[PDB]
Amino acid sequence: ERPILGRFSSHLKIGIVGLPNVGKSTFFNIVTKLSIPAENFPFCTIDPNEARVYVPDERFDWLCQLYKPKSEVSAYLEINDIAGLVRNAFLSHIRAVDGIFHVLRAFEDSVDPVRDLETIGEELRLKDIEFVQNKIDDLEKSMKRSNDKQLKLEHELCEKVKAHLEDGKDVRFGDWKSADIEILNTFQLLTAKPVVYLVNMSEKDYQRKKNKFLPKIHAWVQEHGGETIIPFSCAFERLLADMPPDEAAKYCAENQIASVIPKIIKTGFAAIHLIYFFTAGPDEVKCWQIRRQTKAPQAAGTIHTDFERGFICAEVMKFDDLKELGSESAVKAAGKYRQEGKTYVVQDGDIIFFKFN
Ligand SMILES: Nc1nc2c(ncn2[C@@H]2O[C@H](COP(=O)(O)OP(=O)(O)NP(=O)(O)O)[C@@H](O)[C@H]2O)c(=O)[nH]1
Ligand SMILES: [Mg+2]
Repeated sequence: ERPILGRFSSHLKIGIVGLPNVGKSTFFNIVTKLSIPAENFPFCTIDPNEARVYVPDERFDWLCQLYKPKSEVSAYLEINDIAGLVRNAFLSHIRAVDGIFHVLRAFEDSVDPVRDLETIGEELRLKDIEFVQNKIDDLEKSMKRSNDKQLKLEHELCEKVKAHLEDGKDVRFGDWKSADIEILNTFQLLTAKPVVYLVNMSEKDYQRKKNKFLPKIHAWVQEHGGETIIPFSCAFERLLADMPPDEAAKYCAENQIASVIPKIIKTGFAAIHLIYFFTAGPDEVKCWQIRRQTKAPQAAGTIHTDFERGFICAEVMKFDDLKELGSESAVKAAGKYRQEGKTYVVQDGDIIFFKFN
C-alpha cells in the first residue's frame, strides 16, 4: 500500500459542502442534536458550526456486554457545517477540513444534481489550479537564486498536478509516487480530500428506495472515482430526531423506514482514513482513533508515550476469534493471541494489549 493522501493528524474534520438550500444545516442540526456536549472536550474550542458525534460500532457494544467496564468510550467524528456556495470564505472553510460530505438536491419543491456535481467540481478544481500556479511562480523565483534538489522536484510535481487538474481530473485520483504524496500533503489541496455523496430526497423516495435522479448521479460518480453514495431524507431524519425513542421506534416499524445517520457517520469516519483499535478490560473499553497505515508502536504511543518508547510487542486478538470462543482466557487457551512487532500495521477492530519497557 502507498502512503495515504491526507493531513498528518488524528484530530480530523469532515465538512458539509453543497449548493445553497440543499439541506446542509438541517443535516447539521440533526447532527448537533445528537452531538457530544462541548464541555467534554476541555482541550478544544468548538465553534457553533462544529459538532462531534459518537461513532456507533456493533463490535464495541459486544465488548461492553462482555466486560461491563467502569467507562465506555466510543470514537467520534468531527463535522463542520459550511454555508452554501453563492459565487471565498467558503474555500477557506474547506481548507480547514480533511474530508467532504457532498450534499446533493434530489427533491422537488432546475433540479439537476449532476450539474451540481460539476458545479462544485469545477469550483474546487479551479481553486486548486490557483494554488498550484502560485506555487509554480514561487518555485520559479527561488530556482533563479538557489540550487536545492527539492525545488526542482516540487516544481516537477506541481507541473504534473497542473496538467492533471486542467484535464478535469481530481488530485486524489491521480497515480502518485510516495515522494509525490509527501509533497502533496504539504499543500492539502481541495480535490485531494475524500468525499462521501449524501443525496437528499423526500421521505417518500427514501422510504421506497427509489429516486429519479439517482441512476444519473450513480453513473456520474462511477465515472468520477466511484466513491460512496448515501441516499437520505433530511426531512425524515429531522422528524425522527425531534421524537422520543418510544415514538421514534414506533414510527419506523409502522412506516417500514430506518435512520441512515449511523451509516453516514460511519462512512464519513472511514472516508477520511480513520480507523480504531480496541482496548478491552473490566475497567475500560475504548475505541482508539488512529490513521490507517499506523504501525504498532505509534499506535501504542497514542495511549501513553512509554508504550512507544519501551515497545516490546502488541498482543492482538481479532474480534471474530473473541466472538467465536468464550473470552480472553479461552482465546489464549487456543493460542489465537498474536504477538505483533514494530512492523505490524494495526487493523481496524484489533483488540490490543501493549507490552513495554
Ligand atoms: N422540501 C425540502 N426543502 C428543504 C430540504 N432541505 C432544505 N430545504 C429548504 O432549504 C431551507 C434551508 O435549509 P438548510 O438545511 O439550512 O439548507 P442549507 O443547505 O444549509 N442552506 P445554506 O446554503 O444557506 O447553508 C429550508 O428552509 C427548506 O425550505 C428538504 O430536504 N426538502
Ligand atoms: Mg447552512
